[PDB]
Amino acid sequence: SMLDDAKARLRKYDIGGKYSHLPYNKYSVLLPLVAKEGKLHLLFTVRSEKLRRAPGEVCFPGGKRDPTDMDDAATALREAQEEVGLRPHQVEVVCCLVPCLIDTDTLITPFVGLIDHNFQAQPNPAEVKDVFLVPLAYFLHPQVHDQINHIFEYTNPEDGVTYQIKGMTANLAVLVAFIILEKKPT
Ligand SMILES: CC(C)(C)C1CCN(C(=O)c2ccccc2)CC1
Repeated sequence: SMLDDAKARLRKYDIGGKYSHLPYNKYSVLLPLVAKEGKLHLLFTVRSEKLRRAPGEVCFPGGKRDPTDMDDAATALREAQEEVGLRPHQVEVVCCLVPCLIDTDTLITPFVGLIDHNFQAQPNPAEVKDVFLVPLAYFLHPQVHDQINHIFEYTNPEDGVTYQIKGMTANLAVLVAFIILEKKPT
Protein backbone atom coordinates (compact mmCIF):
# COMPACT_ATOMS: atom_id res chain seq x y z
CA SER A 1 0.00 0.00 0.00
CA MET A 2 0.93 3.74 -0.30
CA LEU A 3 1.40 4.09 3.47
CA ASP A 4 3.30 0.84 4.01
CA ASP A 5 5.53 1.78 1.09
CA ALA A 6 6.24 5.24 2.64
CA LYS A 7 7.16 3.82 6.06
CA ALA A 8 9.39 1.13 4.50
CA ARG A 9 11.29 3.83 2.52
CA LEU A 10 11.63 6.14 5.57
CA ARG A 11 13.04 3.40 7.85
CA LYS A 12 16.10 3.04 5.58
CA TYR A 13 17.17 6.61 6.52
CA ASP A 14 16.50 6.38 10.30
CA ILE A 15 19.55 7.30 12.33
CA GLY A 16 17.74 6.55 15.64
CA GLY A 17 19.42 8.00 18.77
CA LYS A 18 23.01 8.07 17.41
CA TYR A 19 23.35 11.95 17.84
CA SER A 20 20.82 12.44 20.69
CA HIS A 21 23.11 12.63 23.81
CA LEU A 22 25.61 15.23 22.49
CA PRO A 23 25.80 18.42 24.65
CA TYR A 24 23.86 20.90 22.46
CA ASN A 25 20.95 23.30 22.98
CA LYS A 26 18.31 20.83 21.74
CA TYR A 27 15.16 21.39 19.55
CA SER A 28 12.91 18.89 17.73
CA VAL A 29 10.54 19.24 14.73
CA LEU A 30 7.72 16.98 13.52
CA LEU A 31 7.36 16.45 9.74
CA PRO A 32 3.63 15.44 9.60
CA LEU A 33 2.56 13.24 6.61
CA VAL A 34 -1.20 13.36 5.80
CA ALA A 35 -2.89 11.16 3.14
CA LYS A 36 -5.73 13.00 1.21
CA GLU A 37 -7.32 12.20 -2.18
CA GLY A 38 -4.98 9.34 -2.80
CA LYS A 39 -1.71 11.34 -2.32
CA LEU A 40 0.72 12.29 0.49
CA HIS A 41 0.93 15.85 1.85
CA LEU A 42 3.08 17.64 4.42
CA LEU A 43 1.51 19.82 7.14
CA PHE A 44 3.10 23.26 7.73
CA THR A 45 2.49 26.13 10.22
CA VAL A 46 2.79 29.88 9.89
CA ARG A 47 4.32 31.10 13.18
CA SER A 48 2.61 33.85 15.18
CA GLU A 49 4.22 37.31 14.69
CA LYS A 50 4.53 37.52 18.54
CA LEU A 51 7.13 34.73 18.94
CA ARG A 52 10.87 34.70 19.86
CA ARG A 53 12.29 32.48 17.07
CA ALA A 54 11.14 32.84 13.41
CA PRO A 55 8.06 35.19 13.74
CA GLY A 56 5.65 35.00 10.79
CA GLU A 57 7.72 32.29 9.00
CA VAL A 58 6.54 28.98 7.55
CA CYS A 59 7.90 26.12 9.75
CA PHE A 60 7.16 22.56 10.84
CA PRO A 61 5.60 22.09 14.32
CA GLY A 62 8.37 21.93 16.98
CA GLY A 63 10.33 23.63 19.72
CA LYS A 64 12.91 23.43 22.53
CA ARG A 65 13.35 20.31 24.60
CA ASP A 66 12.28 20.65 28.29
CA PRO A 67 12.98 18.54 31.35
CA THR A 68 9.67 16.66 31.14
CA ASP A 69 10.49 15.09 27.74
CA MET A 70 11.55 11.40 27.89
CA ASP A 71 13.47 11.81 24.60
CA ASP A 72 13.73 14.00 21.46
CA ALA A 73 10.60 12.46 19.83
CA ALA A 74 8.61 13.50 22.92
CA THR A 75 9.67 17.11 22.41
CA ALA A 76 8.29 17.08 18.82
CA LEU A 77 4.96 15.51 19.92
CA ARG A 78 4.45 17.87 22.92
CA GLU A 79 5.02 20.91 20.76
CA ALA A 80 2.74 19.63 17.92
CA GLN A 81 -0.07 19.14 20.52
CA GLU A 82 0.38 22.70 21.86
CA GLU A 83 0.47 24.30 18.37
CA VAL A 84 -2.21 22.42 16.36
CA GLY A 85 -3.99 20.01 18.77
CA LEU A 86 -2.43 16.79 17.53
CA ARG A 87 -2.92 14.10 20.19
CA PRO A 88 -0.62 11.06 20.77
CA HIS A 89 -3.00 8.43 19.47
CA GLN A 90 -3.23 10.48 16.19
CA VAL A 91 0.46 10.17 15.18
CA GLU A 92 2.88 7.30 14.53
CA VAL A 93 6.56 8.41 14.65
CA VAL A 94 8.31 6.38 11.92
CA CYS A 95 11.87 7.70 12.02
CA CYS A 96 14.47 10.21 12.97
CA LEU A 97 16.24 11.90 9.99
CA VAL A 98 19.66 13.56 9.95
CA PRO A 99 19.89 16.44 12.43
CA CYS A 100 20.47 20.08 11.49
CA LEU A 101 23.42 21.97 13.14
CA ILE A 102 23.01 25.74 13.63
CA ASP A 103 24.73 28.67 15.31
CA THR A 104 27.67 26.50 16.59
CA ASP A 105 25.77 25.42 19.75
CA THR A 106 22.32 24.11 18.61
CA LEU A 107 21.10 20.78 17.18
CA ILE A 108 17.59 20.36 15.63
CA THR A 109 16.35 16.74 15.36
CA PRO A 110 13.57 16.06 12.73
CA PHE A 111 11.06 13.20 13.17
CA VAL A 112 8.67 11.96 10.44
CA GLY A 113 5.13 11.15 11.66
CA LEU A 114 2.15 9.50 9.91
CA ILE A 115 -1.05 11.40 10.82
CA ASP A 116 -4.47 9.78 11.41
CA HIS A 117 -7.17 10.43 8.75
CA ASN A 118 -9.68 11.84 11.35
CA PHE A 119 -7.23 14.50 12.69
CA GLN A 120 -8.44 18.09 12.07
CA ALA A 121 -6.04 20.90 12.98
CA GLN A 122 -7.07 23.35 15.65
CA PRO A 123 -4.60 26.26 15.28
CA ASN A 124 -3.59 27.76 18.64
CA PRO A 125 -3.48 31.55 17.87
CA ALA A 126 -0.87 32.26 20.63
CA GLU A 127 1.61 30.15 18.58
CA VAL A 128 0.41 29.75 15.04
CA LYS A 129 -1.31 32.16 12.59
CA ASP A 130 -2.20 29.47 10.01
CA VAL A 131 -1.87 25.71 9.23
CA PHE A 132 -1.80 24.40 5.61
CA LEU A 133 -1.05 21.29 3.55
CA VAL A 134 1.26 20.93 0.52
CA PRO A 135 1.32 17.85 -1.70
CA LEU A 136 4.64 16.01 -1.23
CA ALA A 137 5.13 15.82 -5.04
CA TYR A 138 5.26 19.65 -5.24
CA PHE A 139 8.80 19.50 -3.80
CA LEU A 140 10.06 17.63 -6.90
CA HIS A 141 9.01 20.54 -9.21
CA PRO A 142 8.66 23.63 -6.99
CA GLN A 143 8.16 27.23 -8.15
CA VAL A 144 11.53 28.80 -7.26
CA HIS A 145 12.19 32.52 -6.59
CA ASP A 146 15.67 33.88 -5.89
CA GLN A 147 15.71 36.47 -3.03
CA ILE A 148 21.16 35.27 -3.38
CA ASN A 149 19.12 32.29 -1.98
CA HIS A 150 16.28 29.99 -3.16
CA ILE A 151 12.65 30.39 -1.91
CA PHE A 152 9.65 28.19 -2.89
CA GLU A 153 6.19 29.73 -3.59
CA TYR A 154 3.17 27.47 -3.15
CA THR A 155 -0.35 28.60 -4.10
CA ASN A 156 -3.28 26.69 -2.54
CA PRO A 157 -5.79 25.89 -5.40
CA GLU A 158 -8.70 25.92 -2.85
CA ASP A 159 -8.35 29.65 -2.19
CA GLY A 160 -5.48 31.22 -4.21
CA VAL A 161 -3.37 32.04 -1.14
CA THR A 162 0.41 31.98 -1.68
CA TYR A 163 2.91 30.84 0.97
CA GLN A 164 6.74 31.24 0.91
CA ILE A 165 8.75 28.22 2.16
CA LYS A 166 12.52 28.57 2.74
CA GLY A 167 15.63 27.61 4.74
CA MET A 168 15.77 24.41 6.86
CA THR A 169 12.01 23.91 6.32
CA ALA A 170 12.34 23.87 2.50
CA ASN A 171 15.40 21.66 2.72
CA LEU A 172 13.71 19.00 4.87
CA ALA A 173 10.60 18.97 2.65
CA VAL A 174 12.74 18.17 -0.44
CA LEU A 175 14.54 15.43 1.48
CA VAL A 176 11.30 13.66 2.51
CA ALA A 177 9.93 13.97 -1.07
CA PHE A 178 13.12 12.36 -2.50
CA ILE A 179 13.05 9.50 0.07
CA ILE A 180 9.39 8.59 -0.51
CA LEU A 181 8.80 9.39 -4.22
CA GLU A 182 12.06 8.55 -6.06
CA LYS A 183 12.09 5.63 -8.48
CA LYS A 184 8.36 4.71 -8.40
CA PRO A 185 6.34 2.97 -11.17
CA THR A 186 3.19 4.81 -12.42
C1 LIG B 1 10.81 25.50 14.64
C2 LIG B 1 11.92 25.61 15.70
C3 LIG B 1 11.37 26.39 16.90
C4 LIG B 1 12.26 24.19 16.17
C5 LIG B 1 13.17 26.33 15.10
C6 LIG B 1 14.40 26.29 16.01
C7 LIG B 1 15.61 26.94 15.37
N1 LIG B 1 15.31 28.32 14.99
C8 LIG B 1 15.98 29.42 15.38
O1 LIG B 1 15.62 30.54 15.04
C9 LIG B 1 17.17 29.29 16.29
C10 LIG B 1 18.41 29.74 15.87
C11 LIG B 1 19.51 29.66 16.71
C12 LIG B 1 19.36 29.17 17.99
C13 LIG B 1 18.12 28.76 18.43
C14 LIG B 1 17.02 28.83 17.59
C15 LIG B 1 14.14 28.44 14.11
C16 LIG B 1 12.92 27.79 14.72
